[PDB]
Amino acid sequence: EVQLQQSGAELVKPGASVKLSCTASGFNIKDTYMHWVKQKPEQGLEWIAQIDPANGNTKYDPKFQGKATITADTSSNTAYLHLSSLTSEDSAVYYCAADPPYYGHGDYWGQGTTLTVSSAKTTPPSVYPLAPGSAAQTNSMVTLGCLVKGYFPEPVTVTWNSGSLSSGVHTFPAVLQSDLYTLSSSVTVPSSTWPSETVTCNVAHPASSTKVDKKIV
Amino acid sequence: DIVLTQSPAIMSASLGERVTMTCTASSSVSSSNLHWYQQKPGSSPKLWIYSTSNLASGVPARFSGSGSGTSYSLTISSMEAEDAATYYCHQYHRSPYTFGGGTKLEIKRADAAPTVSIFPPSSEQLTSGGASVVCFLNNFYPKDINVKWKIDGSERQNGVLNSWTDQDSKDSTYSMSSTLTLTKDEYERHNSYTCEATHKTSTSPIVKSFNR
Ligand SMILES: O=C(O)CCCC(=O)Nc1ccc(CC[N+]2([O-])CCCCC2)cc1
Repeated sequence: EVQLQQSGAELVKPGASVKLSCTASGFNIKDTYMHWVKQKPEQGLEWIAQIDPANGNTKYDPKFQGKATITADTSSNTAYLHLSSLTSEDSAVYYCAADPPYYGHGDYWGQGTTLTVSSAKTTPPSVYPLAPGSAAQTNSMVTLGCLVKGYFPEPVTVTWNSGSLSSGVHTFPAVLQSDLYTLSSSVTVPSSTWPSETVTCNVAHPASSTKVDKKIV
Repeated sequence: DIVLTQSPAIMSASLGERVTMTCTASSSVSSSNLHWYQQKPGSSPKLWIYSTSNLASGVPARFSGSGSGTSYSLTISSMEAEDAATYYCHQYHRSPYTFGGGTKLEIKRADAAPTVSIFPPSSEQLTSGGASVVCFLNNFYPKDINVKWKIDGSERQNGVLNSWTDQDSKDSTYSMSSTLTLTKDEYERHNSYTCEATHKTSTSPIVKSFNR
């Protein structure tokens, strides 16, 4: 397949810099134009810069001047994006794109490289169970939950009963509160079989190599 | 700097319904340089329509594009579930190249009242000196909803964190989670904790609370 392969996810402290890469297979980048596009968390698309690898000529959106540097290496068939003096405003998914390299087909976009700029330290989440308090008068089904709080960085993996419970589950997008993330997950199961058949919330935080099993009681 | 404005920002369509969205440019652009991309959560934008009216590889015949100068549109003859996504128009006419703000297309379904559940802090959390009260408002439609936190007759604004899920792939509903966090002390200081949800499916609010 023709495709653009980008380097892995980046987690960088503010004030630092980072160089992202994008390698083409199936065509030579010197035969087209390479671009980098930024998409801020939950936002639209912003063109950053363009480069013609055959001569190195570049174009930049004025607002990234002094921040972004695009370069390319035709021998490795790779385009690069350098970002300096990183700030939280730089946190975003960065895509490299190539104008259509062949007639009859469209353009190509890499899978994206997530860049997170934060000074926060790696922190494992505090996993708290959410069990019904009041007498609970919800006849056929019951909703339980889990609160995954104060962790960094993303992501955390949440499953119920080790992946066996997958229907009626709602794992909400994490929210940032003071450099640290917090998320919650709810699961609804027949009340006839709870708490007889235990419901456990399994939270995994890769970055801190933690895995907690909080049983709802 | 050729600004692209998309209308509407968000829009719902029942299955089978005809859909039209527009893209307007601050300055005229060649129709050969105006494109549309489709994006779904978690994946890269994908070329949908190139040069105003041509469908990209694999794009369904139900889609179409029209326009020139400063006015363009994308139309879907008949709405299908997998059409739900964000569509961005893009001008590759003059630098800086720009994208419109996007049109998020959602699926219209029958209204549905939220299933509300309130949860008290955990003893584990209380032992660490914190107290988060959580409220889930699940599977409702439409997405518009307001949640109020009340502690002992006082609306609590600060310290609330809300999170919404993407439209459900199975039932086209939305879900919300709201969390009110206080210190362990503030929490033991009050006894009535209420989560109030106002949704168009009902005049009176849905109320869920607990004591102590
Ligand atoms: O699909 C076909 O059958 C014919 C392909 C024609 C075609 O897709 N042309 C086309 C499509 C998209 C673009 C935009 C390319 N671009 O690299 C996208 C990222 C931002 C900068 C510009 C430019 C030209």
